[PDB]
Amino acid sequence: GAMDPEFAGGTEGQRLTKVDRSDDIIKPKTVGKEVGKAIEQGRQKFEPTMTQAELGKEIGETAATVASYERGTATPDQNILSKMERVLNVKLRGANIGAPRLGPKKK
Repeated sequence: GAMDPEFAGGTEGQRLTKVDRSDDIIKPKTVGKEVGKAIEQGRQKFEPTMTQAELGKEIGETAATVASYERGTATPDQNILSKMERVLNVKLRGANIGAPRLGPKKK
């Protein structure tokens, strides 16, 4: 017997990469003592000094919220702390508390 198949050609491309989204760390724990202290001290490191009302305004919270946060307990909504410290490039986690630590750049 015999067989004579055909020939073909093609050129496909266009590849796209995607990043995963895993951020569901449900941990019922207060903001933290050092965290609260660093919150005030880190906000005062602004120009000239970021007050409670101002920080609250920008983060979408009230003045009492910020005042309660510096206390070291105000029910930490991950989304809140995220903006609080990122606006001034500091992190309240690790050993370099109150300093930029994997905040603006996680390198």
